[PDB]
Amino acid sequence: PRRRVIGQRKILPDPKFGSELLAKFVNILMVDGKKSTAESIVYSALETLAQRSGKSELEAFEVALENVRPTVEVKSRRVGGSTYQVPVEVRPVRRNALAMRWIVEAARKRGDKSMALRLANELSDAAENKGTAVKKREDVHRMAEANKAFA
Amino acid sequence: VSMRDMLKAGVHFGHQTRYWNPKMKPFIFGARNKVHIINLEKTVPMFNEALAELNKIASRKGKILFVGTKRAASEAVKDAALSCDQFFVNHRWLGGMLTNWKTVRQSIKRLKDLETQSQDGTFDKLTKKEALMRTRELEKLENSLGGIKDMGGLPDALFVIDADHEHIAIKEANNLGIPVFAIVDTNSDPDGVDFVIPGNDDAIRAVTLYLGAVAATVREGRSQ
Amino acid sequence: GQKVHPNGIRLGIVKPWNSTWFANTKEFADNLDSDFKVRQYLTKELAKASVSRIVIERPAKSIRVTIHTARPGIVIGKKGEDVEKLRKVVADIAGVPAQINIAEVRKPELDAKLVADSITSQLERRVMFRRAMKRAVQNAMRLGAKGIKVEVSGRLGGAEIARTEWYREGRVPLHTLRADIDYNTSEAHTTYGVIGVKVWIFKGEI
Amino acid sequence: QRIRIRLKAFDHRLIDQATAEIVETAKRTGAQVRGPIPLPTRKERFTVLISPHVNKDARDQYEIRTHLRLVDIVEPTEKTVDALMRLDLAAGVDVQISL
Amino acid sequence: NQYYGTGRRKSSAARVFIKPGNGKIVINQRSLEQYFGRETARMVVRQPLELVDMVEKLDLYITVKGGGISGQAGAIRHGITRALMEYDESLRSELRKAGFVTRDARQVERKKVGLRKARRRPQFSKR
RNA sequence: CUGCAUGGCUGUCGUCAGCUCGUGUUGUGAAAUGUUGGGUUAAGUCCCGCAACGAGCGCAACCCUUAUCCUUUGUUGCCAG
Repeated sequence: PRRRVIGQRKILPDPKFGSELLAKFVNILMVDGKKSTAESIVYSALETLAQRSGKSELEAFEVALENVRPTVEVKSRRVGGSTYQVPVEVRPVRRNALAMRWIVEAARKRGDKSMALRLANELSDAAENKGTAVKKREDVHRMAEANKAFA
Repeated sequence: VSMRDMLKAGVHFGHQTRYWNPKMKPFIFGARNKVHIINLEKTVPMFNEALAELNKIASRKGKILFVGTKRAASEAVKDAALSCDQFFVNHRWLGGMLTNWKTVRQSIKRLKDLETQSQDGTFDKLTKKEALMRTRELEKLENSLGGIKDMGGLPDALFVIDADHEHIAIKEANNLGIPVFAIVDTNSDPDGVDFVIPGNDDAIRAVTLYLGAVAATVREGRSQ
Repeated sequence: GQKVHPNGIRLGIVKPWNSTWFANTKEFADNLDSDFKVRQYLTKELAKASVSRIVIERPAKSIRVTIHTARPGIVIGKKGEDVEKLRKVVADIAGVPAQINIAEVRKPELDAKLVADSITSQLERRVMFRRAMKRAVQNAMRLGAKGIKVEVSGRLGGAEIARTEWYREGRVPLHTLRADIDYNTSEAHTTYGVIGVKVWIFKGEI
Repeated sequence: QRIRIRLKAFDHRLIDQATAEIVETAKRTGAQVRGPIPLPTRKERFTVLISPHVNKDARDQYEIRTHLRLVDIVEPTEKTVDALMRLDLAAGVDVQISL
Repeated sequence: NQYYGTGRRKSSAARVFIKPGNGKIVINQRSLEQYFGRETARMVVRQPLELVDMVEKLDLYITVKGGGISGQAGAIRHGITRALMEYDESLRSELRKAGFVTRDARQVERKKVGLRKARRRPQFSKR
């Protein structure tokens, strides 16, 4: 990206709900190009989350994502022999991506029996803004507010 | 050409007062509207006298190099030049065309090899890049050297549109003793010019007049 | 860096194969070795016959050698004699019956192989390498080469430190697949070892 | 019955020239001919190390394409049989006949 | 007379024969459900019947070989649209905008000497 | 045995954008300019500018393959009616 700027591939929407957002999610959860088996785990987790937690499947997703979404972050930088930490205000599209990514990662780093149950309980926890993924947003802010001086 | 005949084309129009070169005091009628007005009393006899010597030169099989690289007039100089079986330079003059002719001559050989090969040698079997890449080279050489491609030697005279714009070509001529005939506008330096023709050197209507006149007298001088 | 063999890269494009017979895997190896043994035999016996190139093809149960030579009378010998004696031993080496064809090399100074051999033989005679090269170039151009270069490598003039040197007149676009580039090789076995000669000749395009 | 000729060669322009010869000859000698059909090209390949010692990543990648043609001749009219059967064909073409 | 469209993708190639009447689909003598165990892929063959409307309007009789699941479903997608355009060709502007007219040209990239795959490079040790 | 006497082959910086010549011009001269600049290109790519005008090798093109289609040919491939 020295010279060549680019657009971004605009992936197809989630097959079940027609959501580009959930397509960004299944892909992020996907491993070894196992798309078939990835969306299976995302839905069953949404189905587990939907059925027994007040429904509104897309909305349930947002309530949880709303909570792990980070408004600002820090970008490392090396000036006069010094590695300064510059807090940057982060753009909406990626805001979702980090939010989704930390939810997925916290789910695999969990004790429950399957990825679907884990994913479901991560969303639930995030929905109540608690657990690992939310905590990942908070460290980002503690780390950001600290270097507030250099913005 | 006639005083009446010239006036219509606007040969009499010159540059502003602010841009004049003082050496050209004799040939300025005066000025109006902060613009210099050239003297057509002075222009015509001097111009006719230019045509005579050109007519003489052409009648001993003399080679005439038309020079005028203004973008606006580049085409007109070509047609003017070809209409009398002579040679031209109609895009950026390469410094040393005359003084370094032996080296620039090689580029002429290159030109011919290229258009000859692309036609009689034909190729058209290429690699797909060479079609344009060789045309690229040929395209360039054509603008640069299309007009003198068959000149063979050093010209016997130069006819120049705008002495300041073409100061390089006029300077090479000077060094080689080649006589220079030039349209020399109020802002320019007439010192390099053996036969100074003072009039507008921009306006396509004015340019074509001298040039149209020049190419015509070559043919008369040729027709003998 | 390393350059691609300019004869090889152009095979199928503007350069012909020198072996052009067909054969299945069964006998492809045997045919290819038989080719080697005949080319070798002929290349020795005709060393002083300016043989620049040997084409071999194998129609049905036959083999026919074409000897491209700048000295056909030599190769042929008085009333077919030398042709004939070559035939009878090619046929031995080949196994199958054999026929020999002879193609004149009209202008050998444009033939890279005979250029390279000519310089090779000249280094063995004790000619100076700059001369031999420069005679080759000059000759090649006055006869209408679009370009030529000849390289010489290793221990020029018996120098202790081995050197590589080339001369080049005109035009030699080696990256142009279209370009008729005639390329070949020769080794000069000298009193102080081996001097390799490479030669390129550009003859126009398509 | 029918006579079918399988043609194989390493060079394409040369193979269908040999094919063309045969078909035309047949068509002129009043034989009826199915084909020529292009049967799939079997291209062997070879990858060889390019250096005399070590440098395992430095290689040449060669291939030999073997071209295939099927010439099917419906009526075996003897004039046709003699027409074909002393044709002068490119040496580097292998010709197979089925009977 | 049948209205036809060829479609292909990766190493697959699908032939697609259109005729009016119904919402019937028979790939390789088999049913749409039977042939594709994945229901998402089922949706892509249906797609060319979205912007262009079939409910019980035309029969598509199709077949395919080569490639895999999504290759065969992509290829059939492609071939239908061509058979739709065959039927009118006005329809296209819709199909263009859909992305369905295009022949997705992305083939698997060859494996290269000195590399572990088409691009994956042998791990590099500094010492 | 010597790759520190060699040929041929190969790695490598690196498919990086470089390397040069004639004539001209500048400097007593080694040399310079061209190929010092402003933009832009994958690129000494291209364009303006320019005491340089031009040209050659390398860049690109011509080559193989892949993506759409047309004509030819249907067996051992194909099966719409």
